[PDB]
Formats: sequence, structure tokens, C-alpha cells
Amino acid sequence: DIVLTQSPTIMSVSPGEKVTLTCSASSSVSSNYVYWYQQKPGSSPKVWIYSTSNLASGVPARFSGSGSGTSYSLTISSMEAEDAASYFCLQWSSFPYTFGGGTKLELKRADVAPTVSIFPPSSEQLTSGGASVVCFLNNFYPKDINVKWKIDGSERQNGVLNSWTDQDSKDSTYSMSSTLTLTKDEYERHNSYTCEATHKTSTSPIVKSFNRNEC
Amino acid sequence: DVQLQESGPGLVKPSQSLSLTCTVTGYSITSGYAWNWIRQFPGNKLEWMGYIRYSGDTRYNPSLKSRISITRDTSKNQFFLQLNSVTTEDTATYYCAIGYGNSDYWGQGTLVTVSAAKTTPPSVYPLAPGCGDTTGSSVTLGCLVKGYFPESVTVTWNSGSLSSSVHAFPALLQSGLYTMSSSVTVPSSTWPSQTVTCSVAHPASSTTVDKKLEPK
Repeated sequence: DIVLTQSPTIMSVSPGEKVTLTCSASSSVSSNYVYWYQQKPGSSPKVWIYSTSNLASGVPARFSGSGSGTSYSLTISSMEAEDAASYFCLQWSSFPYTFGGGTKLELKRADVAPTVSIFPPSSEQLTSGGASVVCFLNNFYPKDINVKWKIDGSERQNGVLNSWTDQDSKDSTYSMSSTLTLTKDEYERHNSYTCEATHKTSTSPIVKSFNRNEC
Repeated sequence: DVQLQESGPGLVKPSQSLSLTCTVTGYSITSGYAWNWIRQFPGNKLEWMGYIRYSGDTRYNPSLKSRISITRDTSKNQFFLQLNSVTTEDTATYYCAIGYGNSDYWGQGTLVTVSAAKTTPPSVYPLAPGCGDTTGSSVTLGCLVKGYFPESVTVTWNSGSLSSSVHAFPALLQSGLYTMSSSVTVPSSTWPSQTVTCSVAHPASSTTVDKKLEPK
């Protein structure tokens, strides 16, 4: 029932830099029963460090652990693309066994502007009496980005479903999908739809739009 | 060469009972180790539920007592988890695992949703680009799957063929229903000549939809 507190909760690191994760216990625990796990998206956790400071099998030499008493910590010599993942610490020196919240580590990279695409509803969804306008914003960084929808130049914020991917393992970029769902009813009462994206890679908003007219 | 593999219902209604099965291969439940049941809540919070020792005795997390029961079948070489009176809080990805020292073994994991909401297949819609207005160096198609539940749908472009330049997005739950999408980018010459199809499968309702993206 020992509460394992981890920090930072999330952090961006530039390649080559040194980073040190922490795990604080509400009460002292045996250094022998403090493990560290690494979990990559869509994969299960894997043992990374056992007994506070022993590297597990397959773990690269740059990783290293240490700590004792009520403070334990994991350290990366020089960050790498693949070291981007979640890291949890575990203690099984007292029942019940408890994990820590985890620390996600994102890999900083060079800024990149999103490639935006817009899509009008399809015949099929229309037949169903519904209309969905979809906008994809691909391969960008940083992750912070704002997206506004404009119907006939007027800004609409209700009925917007946003979803992000994870930092890509190939280029460290992100991708977002924004979806606006309206009634076929409301879709025909307007003519222009615009997906307006505001990212750091520019002062002016990246915009894409179409008109029910021209089709 | 150890192999673990969870298996279960996928969707169960509140107050009902949960039964998961972990099949171990390449090693005996009796030879050694402690066999654990671990669950990950949406949000990634991890919880140790309990284990069964190779000796057959058990240990349970004090907050799951009275509802939990870990057992096994040495003849089948597999342990089980039984959680009764499940609430929505018990929704998560359930894993079985063992491990000591510089190693461990986990199962791929199994998602279990605890909801009264009814199973609903998906509506799959093609997402072609606007009429005359897309002819750069690369074109971008898409697929939109919506209205389905429970979670877990499988989407592939051209049955695995197309793998590079695709992005599937995490489903979203809006009013007891899931929406999910995926895009695929290819060079302008490829489409619409070469056929580009979007493959979609929803197990919880045994439905397989195939939608080829045709030009507007």
C-alpha cells in the first residue's frame, strides 16, 4: 500500500542530452525490490531495471539506475529516439505490490509544418442523413497546435472530435485528425467549410477549404 | 521460449462476472515462478491484482478481495482470473505475467470493457479528395469508421499491402459510441488508377467491410 510517486510526468528531451526520472515512495523499501519498466505504445511493459540498479537483458548500456531508502531514480546518459516511451517503477517489498504513475518521454526534434487535407462528406453518410467533414493535419512538431472550423466564415466549435497519434518512431512527428459532424440538414444550409490550422512553423494560419457549390 | 496469452469476453455488463484465461506455453505452471494478473486502466495507471504460485497458493491485492479468484489447470497449463460484480471501473487491458531477475514475460494483453451500452457495428465511409483541386506531388485518401462499439476495430489499407505513409487515429468515445479514422498518402500517379481499398473489421459484431476510395 506504499504509494510510489513519479516525476516528471511528461517531458521533452533533445537527443544526446542527459535525463533523470524519479520515483519517491511514501515509506522506505528494500532496494532489492524496486523494478523499472519501459512501455512502448501498443506493447506491454517490459522489465528494464531490477533491484534498483541492475540492467535487464537487452537493455542498452546508456541506461542506469540507483537510489535507496525512499528515493529511486532512472537515468539516461544521452537520449535517443528509441528511448522515447513510458517508464514506471514498481515496488514489491510490501503487500500489496504498487506501481508509479509513470513518466512519458517525448523526443524533441526540428520544427515542422503540418500538411493539411480536407474532405467533404461522402454520398453514403449523406444518404444516412448525416454529414461529417474531416480534416487531417499530418507530420508536424511541436505537438501544440490549434484547429478552428469555419462554416461560411463563421466559427463553429460544437461537434468537433479531435484525435492525436503518438510521436512517430520514424520521424518523431505527430498527426491529428479533426472531425466535424453535422446533420445533413445543416450541411446543406451552408456552402463553404474551412479547416484553419495555427502552428508555430508560421505566422499565418494554414487553411484548407471547399465549397459545396463547386462539385 | 516462454509464451503467455490472455483471452476473454471483451465486453461485459455491470454487476456481471469476468473470466479471463491465460495460456502459458513452453514452460509449466508448476515448475516455478509466481503467475500474476496485471491490469492497465485507460490513462495507463497500472494495478497488480494477484498471483498464483507454482505451489498453487495465492495472494490478492487487498482491494480486490471477495470479488477475485485466481485458479489454474495444471493439466492444461493455464491459470485464470475471475472477477465478479464488475463495475465500469473494471474496464481496462488485462495482462498475465511472470518474471524474475533480468527478465520477464507478458501476454499481448486483452481489452475488457464494462458497459451496459449495446454492441453496434461500424459505418465505414470513403474519404476522397475535393473535386478538381488536388494534384500536387502526393494525394491523400482516408477512411472514417464511426458509430461502432465496443472498442477494438482493425483497419488495414489494401489488406496489409499499403503500410508506408499511413496514420490510423485513436478512437474517440462520444455518447456511448466510437469514432475512428485513418489516412494514407501516395504519389499523385498511383491513385485513382491503382485501386486503394480500406479494410475494416469489428470482431464484437463480426463485421468485415471493404471500401475502395473512388474519385469524386
